[PDB]
Amino acid sequence: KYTTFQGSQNFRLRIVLATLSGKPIKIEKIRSGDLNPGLKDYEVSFLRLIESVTNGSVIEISYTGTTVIYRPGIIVGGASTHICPSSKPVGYFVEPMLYLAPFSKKKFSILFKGITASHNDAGIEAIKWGLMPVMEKFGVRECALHTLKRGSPPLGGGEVHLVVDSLIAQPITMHEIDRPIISSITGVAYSTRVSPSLVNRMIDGAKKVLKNLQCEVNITADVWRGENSGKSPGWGITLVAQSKQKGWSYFAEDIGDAGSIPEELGEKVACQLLEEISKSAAVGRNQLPLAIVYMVIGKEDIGRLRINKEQIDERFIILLRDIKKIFNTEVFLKPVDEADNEDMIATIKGIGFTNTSKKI
Amino acid sequence: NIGKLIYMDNISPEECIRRWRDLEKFVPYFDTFEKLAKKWKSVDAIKERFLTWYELQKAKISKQLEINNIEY
Amino acid sequence: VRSIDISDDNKLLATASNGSLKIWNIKTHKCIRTFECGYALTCKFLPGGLLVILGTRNGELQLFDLASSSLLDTIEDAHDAAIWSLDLTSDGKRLVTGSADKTVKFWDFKVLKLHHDTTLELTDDILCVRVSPDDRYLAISLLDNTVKVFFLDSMKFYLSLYGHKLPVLSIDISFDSKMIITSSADKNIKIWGLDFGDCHKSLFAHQDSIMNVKFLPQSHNFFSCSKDAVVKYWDGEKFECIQKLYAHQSEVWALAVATDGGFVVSSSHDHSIRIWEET
Repeated sequence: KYTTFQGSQNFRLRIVLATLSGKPIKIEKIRSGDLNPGLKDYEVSFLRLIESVTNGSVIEISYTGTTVIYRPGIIVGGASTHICPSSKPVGYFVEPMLYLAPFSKKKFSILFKGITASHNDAGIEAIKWGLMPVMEKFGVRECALHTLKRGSPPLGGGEVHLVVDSLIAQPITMHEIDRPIISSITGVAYSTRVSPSLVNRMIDGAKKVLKNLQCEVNITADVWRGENSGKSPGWGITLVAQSKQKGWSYFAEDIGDAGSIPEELGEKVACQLLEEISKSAAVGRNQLPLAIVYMVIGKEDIGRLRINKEQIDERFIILLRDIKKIFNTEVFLKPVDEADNEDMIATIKGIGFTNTSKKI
Repeated sequence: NIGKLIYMDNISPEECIRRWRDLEKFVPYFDTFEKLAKKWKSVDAIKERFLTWYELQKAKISKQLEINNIEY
Repeated sequence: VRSIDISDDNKLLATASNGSLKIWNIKTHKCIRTFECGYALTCKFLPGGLLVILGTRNGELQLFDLASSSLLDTIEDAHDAAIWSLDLTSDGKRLVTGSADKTVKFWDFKVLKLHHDTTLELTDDILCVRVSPDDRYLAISLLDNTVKVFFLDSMKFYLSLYGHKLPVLSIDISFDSKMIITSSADKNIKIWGLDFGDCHKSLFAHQDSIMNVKFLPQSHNFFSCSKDAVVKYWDGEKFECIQKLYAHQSEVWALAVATDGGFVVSSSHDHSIRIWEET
């Protein structure tokens, strides 16, 4: 009768917007046409992570297991452990906590043990400097993802430590109209339980493809020895384009698998980064939901951010429809005057939210 | 146009974008690896992108209110 | 005798320094087709039998038969330095060999004779070659102590690996293309994972030098000879020496298994070859 939703599409965003806005939510028909219908194990463990990180939020599930009614409590945050199930790595759990985090009572010092990263989901270094600098631009100061034990795709056993300790009152409003002049193209390549020459065969191919450019290329290498190597061999590569003059970033990452040649994987992440940096304006396409949720929980004023005509696709449409059903904020889409690059300026008036859990 | 195209309830998102012209999977979209590698064998299309305190605070908030009104 | 070939169950072969490509059978043991080629070191059959490909320490590569007259084809200066080992593919039409002029070259059987198609340069004197029994990948052993694995549809340098601290001199590949076995002259074989190249057990036996390791091609278990007259066979799940065999007297140069049930024949420096079979 109050807030109804269909399907497990953008489900993490539905639950994180319910607990930020403080409105009760109800989502039914979580893949109801299926032989194994209802809530999967990773999202049930995600909901009990939410219950561990909040207080007073009650969660009830139907006997079908496809209907979830959620009252929200207050975001206490704090320090706790959380084993994550092997169906889904730590990125899928940490990336909604990364914008639920900075408003709580205590500091966020929460450690995730399990699979580090996989293909469809976010890597740890990927979120580290593809999403902590955009958080630093939106207003937080002290945030870190202490990677203190890497894991692996099929067995995992890795340990990350999300710690944010800048309890901001509210995110400051954002003003980005210029396409950022990309100064540096950096990246890292990580390897676990393999030969170290796999890293060089990644990096020489990737910077061979990107070496025809005037930009300063700098990719670093890390192997993980000892018990920081996880429990299965695996290796990945991530690259960011860092614009230092205002501090923006774009990024692309991938992890190899059985038969993945390091040269062609470096070529694939290099071309994927060029796809993202040609397709995206002023913010990463994967950085976009965090960007619009901080702009919509900004101060009671308008904040404006440039995106291009490529950025508007079905994920962005279901994002804006989600926020328009949760706290009914129309996003105004101005066009930029120079039509050589068909860019929209999204202006969003932030709902006047403050964090209401601070001992003062 | 595109604002009422988004906020109209009836149409699907892909029908909206094809009239104009699943997010648990975090990863951004991508084309064929060989296709965009062959397209970007030369990458000079992206060369256009590549290359006192109280009166300070009052000026900050008043310029915020002024740009708020000027796009209102 | 430097090398052994063996067919399914019937005919067997010995390769020596004079060129005595002796054609044997396990039931009457008379050398059927004795002839003379030269300083030969490694060899292989053709999969229906009756046709024998064989290299030499000279610059040559020769092919012989069973029924008709002995010499059919030879390619002199196929590699202008010594060659070490050769392999048919999983089917028996290509012919890869490696040679200490830092070259590995392919050949194609055409009709009676051979035909060179593709050379490949390496940064070291290559001295061993092994191709998977499903043509998934080939592996080469280089005295700058490394093992390189290439594919076969592309030969696109899949995995460079190292870690033996002496020239590795024998490679084998698992029967179902999941695990390779590298073996050097520091008495330490290494069972190696395949998807990325993780070592599993860098285990140690045959207290002077491993001379040849070979794979029991039914399960994933394997025989390893020595240079000190001992041949063991190991299992590839618990990595313990499930059998030692002490019954030679000198440097066991070569061995070869037979694909019917893992029916193995070994050959040493003391001119003796012998047959090991089931209990």
